[PDB]
Amino acid sequence: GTPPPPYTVG
Amino acid sequence: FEIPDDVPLPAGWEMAKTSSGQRYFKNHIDQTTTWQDPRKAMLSQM
Repeated sequence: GTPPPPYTVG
Repeated sequence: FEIPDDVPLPAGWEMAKTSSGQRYFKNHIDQTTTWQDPRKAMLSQM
């Protein structure tokens, strides 16, 4: 169980 | 693992691995990374 990553975009 | 290769990725729905291989599908249409899949594990369980 764990939260998703911090997301990104180039 | 019910995410076969029947389909690549939907619009604004990429995916990447984390520190190991937690394939999380990134969402650009909504800007957010999710564990589920936007083309197999979405609002549909019939």
